[PDB]
Amino acid sequence: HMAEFRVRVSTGEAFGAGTWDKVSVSIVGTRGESPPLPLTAGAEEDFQVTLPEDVGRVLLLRVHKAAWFCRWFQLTPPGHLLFPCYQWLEGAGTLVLQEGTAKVSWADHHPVLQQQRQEELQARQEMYQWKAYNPGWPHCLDEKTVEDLELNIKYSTAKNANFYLQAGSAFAEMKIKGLLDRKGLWRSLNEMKRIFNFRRTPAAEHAFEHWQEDAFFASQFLNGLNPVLIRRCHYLPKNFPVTDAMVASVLGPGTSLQAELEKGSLFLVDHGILSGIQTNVINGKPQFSAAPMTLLYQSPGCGPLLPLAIQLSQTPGPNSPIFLPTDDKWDWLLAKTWVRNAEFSFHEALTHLLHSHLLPEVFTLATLRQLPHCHPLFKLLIPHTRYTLHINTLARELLIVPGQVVDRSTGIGIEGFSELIQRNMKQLNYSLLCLPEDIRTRGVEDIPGYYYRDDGMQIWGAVERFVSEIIGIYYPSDESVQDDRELQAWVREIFSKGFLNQESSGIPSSLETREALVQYVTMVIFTCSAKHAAVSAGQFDSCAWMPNLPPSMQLPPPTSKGLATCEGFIATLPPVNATCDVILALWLLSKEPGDQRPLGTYPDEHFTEEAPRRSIATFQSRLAQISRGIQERNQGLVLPYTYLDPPLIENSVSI
Amino acid sequence: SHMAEFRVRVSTGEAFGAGTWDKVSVSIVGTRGESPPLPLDFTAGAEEDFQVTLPEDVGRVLLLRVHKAGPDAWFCRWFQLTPPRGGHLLFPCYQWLEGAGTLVLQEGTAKVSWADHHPVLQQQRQEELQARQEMYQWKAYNPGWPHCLDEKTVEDLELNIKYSTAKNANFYLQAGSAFAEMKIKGLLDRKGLWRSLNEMKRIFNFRRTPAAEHAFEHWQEDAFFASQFLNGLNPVLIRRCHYLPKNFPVTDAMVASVLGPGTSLQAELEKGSLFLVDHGILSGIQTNVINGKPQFSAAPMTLLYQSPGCGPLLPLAIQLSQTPGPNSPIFLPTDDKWDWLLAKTWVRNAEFSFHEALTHLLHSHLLPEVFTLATLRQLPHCHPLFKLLIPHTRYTLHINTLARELLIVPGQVVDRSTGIGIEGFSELIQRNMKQLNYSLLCLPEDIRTRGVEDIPGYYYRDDGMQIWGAVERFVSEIIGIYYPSDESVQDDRELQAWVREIFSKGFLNQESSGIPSSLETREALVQYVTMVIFTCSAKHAAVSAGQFDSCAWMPNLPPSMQLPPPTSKGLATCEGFIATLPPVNATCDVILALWLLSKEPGDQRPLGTYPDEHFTEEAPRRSIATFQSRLAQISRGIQERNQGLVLPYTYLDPPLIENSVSI
Ligand SMILES: Cc1ccc(CSc2ncn(-c3ccccc3)n2)cc1
Ligand SMILES: Cc1ccc(CSc2ncn(-c3ccccc3)n2)cc1
Ligand SMILES: [Mn+2]
Ligand SMILES: [Mn+2]
Repeated sequence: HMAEFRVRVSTGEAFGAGTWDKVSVSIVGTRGESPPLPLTAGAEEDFQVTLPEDVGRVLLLRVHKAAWFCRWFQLTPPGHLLFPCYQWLEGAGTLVLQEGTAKVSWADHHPVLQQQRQEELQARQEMYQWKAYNPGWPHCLDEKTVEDLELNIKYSTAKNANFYLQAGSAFAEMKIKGLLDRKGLWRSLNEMKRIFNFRRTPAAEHAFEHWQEDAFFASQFLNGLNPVLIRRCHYLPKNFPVTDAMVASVLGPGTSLQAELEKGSLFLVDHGILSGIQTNVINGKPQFSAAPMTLLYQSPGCGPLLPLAIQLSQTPGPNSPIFLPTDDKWDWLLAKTWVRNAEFSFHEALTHLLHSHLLPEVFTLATLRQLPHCHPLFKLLIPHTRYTLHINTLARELLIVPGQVVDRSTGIGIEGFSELIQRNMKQLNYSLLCLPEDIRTRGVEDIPGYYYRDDGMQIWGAVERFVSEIIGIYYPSDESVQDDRELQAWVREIFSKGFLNQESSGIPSSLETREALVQYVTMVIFTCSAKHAAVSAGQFDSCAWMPNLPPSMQLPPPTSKGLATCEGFIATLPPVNATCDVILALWLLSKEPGDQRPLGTYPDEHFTEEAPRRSIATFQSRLAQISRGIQERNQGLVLPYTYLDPPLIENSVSI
Repeated sequence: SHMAEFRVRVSTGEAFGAGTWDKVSVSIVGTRGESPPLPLDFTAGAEEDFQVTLPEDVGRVLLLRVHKAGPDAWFCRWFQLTPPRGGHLLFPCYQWLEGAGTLVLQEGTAKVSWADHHPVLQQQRQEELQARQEMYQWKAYNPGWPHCLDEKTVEDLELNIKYSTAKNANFYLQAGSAFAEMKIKGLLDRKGLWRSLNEMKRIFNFRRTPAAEHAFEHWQEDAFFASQFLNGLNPVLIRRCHYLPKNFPVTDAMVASVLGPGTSLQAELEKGSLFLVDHGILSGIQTNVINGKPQFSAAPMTLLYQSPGCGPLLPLAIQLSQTPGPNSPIFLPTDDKWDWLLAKTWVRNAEFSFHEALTHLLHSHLLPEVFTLATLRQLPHCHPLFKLLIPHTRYTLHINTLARELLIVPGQVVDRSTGIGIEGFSELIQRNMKQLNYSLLCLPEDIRTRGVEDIPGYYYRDDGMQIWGAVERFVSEIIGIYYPSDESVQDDRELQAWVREIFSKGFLNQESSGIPSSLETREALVQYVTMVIFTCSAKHAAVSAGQFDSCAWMPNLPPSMQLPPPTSKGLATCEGFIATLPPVNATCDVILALWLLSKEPGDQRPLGTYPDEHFTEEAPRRSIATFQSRLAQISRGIQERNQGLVLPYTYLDPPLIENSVSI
């Protein structure tokens, strides 16, 4: 009853993907199990093997080891069966692999495969465990050091070398110039240009030149570091008491303020969440924050969005002036940079960290814990989780720990960041995580020049259509979705570990329809790729000119108008060493250091079936069409929005 | 009316930023009074002549006043005043002119206080000396420690003693990359034991030298463990044994294996073939707590035997405690591999504490800083001793304030990653101050005191005595130029004051030190200045160059131990070897620090290289050129000797020895 197969093995092209250890392979069939059979990087050599007995239909492929990065196996019966791996093998350890054809739990009921799914999941759950990092926070990976991470989720040796090779020179450049050891104020606004001797960019250059333009201050809520906040005002908030006399200049004697509310041209940026937030100490001095509201007016006939009024405090009264554009330059300019400072604290804590990094990590951890290697959802999602656990543990290990940059140079400090995350978690909402629902809800479907909306809506449509073709392949009905016990346990873990079982969040705790499943997968894949890129790519473009994005403030918000001066303004801005401490951090975290794979590109061919590959080719094609329409729209913009060009978007959160 | 026409040539340092757009002018002061400040109506590296006439006749020039106008920093190197109908006057400077002030320069001709009795030149010294005293002051950093510069931050230092911009660039680029690479990896945050001895080879992925590799390949060898006491990082401890110490009892039976039946152990004491390495100063020292785990240290004693006919130096016995007894086993090369190995790693651990606090820190950083701070305060710019010593102090004050600011503060490598910790370092220095003596600072007496003059394979001694001889013959030539007699030395009040401050602020007026508080002979001054020079250059280099080479393999130089030394034989295991070893984050933090401390980060000027022309007269210049060629001859013998050595000794190669302690 002897049997023989041809074994093809493909090792990784990465540094040290090959070993010198011996490798055996067992073959599990429908009849029985085969005895262990003994067999550099980028190698694609074949092997010969003779089963002492035929095990019938091929069910599992076990690969014992005597690290080694395997890509895929290929066995040949007396026909071809691909066993995609794309994992690491360290020391002695066996790896069980099902065939590449994606399989839901109900798809194959033979007992050897069901028992294998659970075993792998029982292992992944002991391998990747949750921890309560902080009260009110999403749960995270329960590891302390990147030295505690497995090779499969660890940062690539090449990519790591890129990151610590750049941070060394970038830190070395700034410390040599004394900028990291000046604990006092900037000599002048003129001296803040020295930052451009460190790193330069046409976006940063544009930010410095148009810094004082109300149209540039008002367009950054649409196309800047944090464009999610802007929402249309149905009414003027009671907290913000603006009058016609305040805006008669910008609006002119033609229209009224209510008359603009009814047209839908009045908009609002509300940083109220920073109200009463705990502040940090920098160089022994107290650091302050505002809780600003800014009124914005959209000009008639596709004109510029213009600000109308700024109230730094969330409490109305005589000691919280409503600064206007018509006010003295230093009063109006000061009010604007208090908002820009409000944007910084809000963006880095919530928009970037809470939504872009913590939520993507919850998606990743639940994917490894609940979806086995052969599940279609795993193959679809796993490339959008790459490196996300490494970059987070790296963040809890290097960024928000006492004595680090958040503690050293932020006006909110680690305390403030945690409180904002705890506060913002309780208002989290499914709509704001679904781009089309978010922009319908905020009432910003109609405002012009909103390139983050235009591009996202484009990218959201492509992913949703890709996801649907994939869900349509493997899920024939709603009943098939409801019966996927692994899928349901995946959404539940996310709802509890990530969203803390909050009902007001509206995040589904279960998926009952294919449409709901498509929507849910799109949101995950989107926030792991396009969403992070749109809030991360322009960090240095926004802070390089420090007044554009101040990380801290050293004087309380002004209680009266007619008091700000050049000297007081500079006095209020952060110190030098803290200015550069953040700028250096934001520069390192604005681009992928190395080994970057663009949205839609899946070199790890987990999908081996013809139907999924056809869907990937179509997805990739559509993304190219979007990238060309963006390049066409940017041809005529003084400042082109490039944060959502698919080619410059990363598959997962790795930076 | 008398009109004076002078040709004024000025050289600007080519250091970046050394040029200035400030309007600089000069004023000449001579026997016939001072002149009106005359402006020169300057880029880095450029030399430029100027022509400006004095309103009156100034007589024979005495001083040159350099004036700068009103925030830039200009580095002047030298002025040159050429009067009409010939003549030359060279005013060496080599200082950063910062802000808006004036420098008072004397002619290059070196002057002892008694050399010129002119009243304006005498007043120039006192005013200069007074400014140096207000500028550089003393402070008691810690009881029992040497006094040091009273500056808190490196950002408070003056540019003249600050690190060179080019140097700051090289060092910070290297320190940035190194620290960033280890921090990003998570090596500085990984608490817990090493997985194995193989995982410790990961260090060589971070950095690697042929010396460090040799320490790994031969780590377990007895001949290599012993040879490190002669040619290693801490080569100043081994001494001859007149008798075996009573506290550490070794019997013929114990060592009969190595010595063989041909000779008794008392016969080897008479033959001078027995040596001892005593780490007793660690006994009862305070330990540190690393990652919440109590750390340990020993106070071992190593008995070493010198094989005849230029045979390898091999260890006879290691006692890990100063108190002998049942719980102080005397380990022998016949014990189990984990026992003998574990014993030797404790000695390696003892070697680390002793070297970094006493050898490298106290002896090669704190005393150099004393010598530096005394010549700044007591020897004026025109003094011959100033000219001779000033290059051997370059950057010492910056690096030492950097140390107290970045190295010995709580939450630094000594605090977090050292088994002894800050307290144990201060305790060691406080203890070692009492044993300090003149004989251990002068290499000839040192090697003779320890009786290590005849031991073979002792490259630190061979090269040291060569370098000491060249520095003394060179020091003797400069001293012979400017002091004609012994009363010349006694008459030099600035000199006697200089030596007086060192004995007080540096040795704490300890009579046991044997350090001169006065200098009566010019033979004694030659010996004193030679000692000062050597300590600043060759001493530090020898103990500094091989820091990473010795600690790359963590077992070879582990910085802390996590278990007490064993009280019994036969209880050692591979598993217990790793358990006792220091944690990973403690390991990589020390290796990162030693890597950055082992070499000069650019801006290197070797022993004998004096780019700044302080000595203008021909006589001192001929001694320098002679001293430089004698050094090159020494360097050539070392290359010839190293040609036939597997592990060459390179730490005392003059070309590789810095003029001053700057790393
Ligand atoms: C002032 C300031 C600076 C930084 C941030 C970071 S937000 C984020 N997300 C991931 N990060 C990371 C990954 C890897 C290593 C370090 C950090 N950082 C917010 C605010
Ligand atoms: C582990 C250890 C213990 C003690 C010593 C004393 S030597 C010294 N002197 C100045 N150092 C320095 C200054 C600034 C930044 C780094 C180092 N290091 C060295 C190494
Ligand atoms: Mn990011
Ligand atoms: Mn040193």
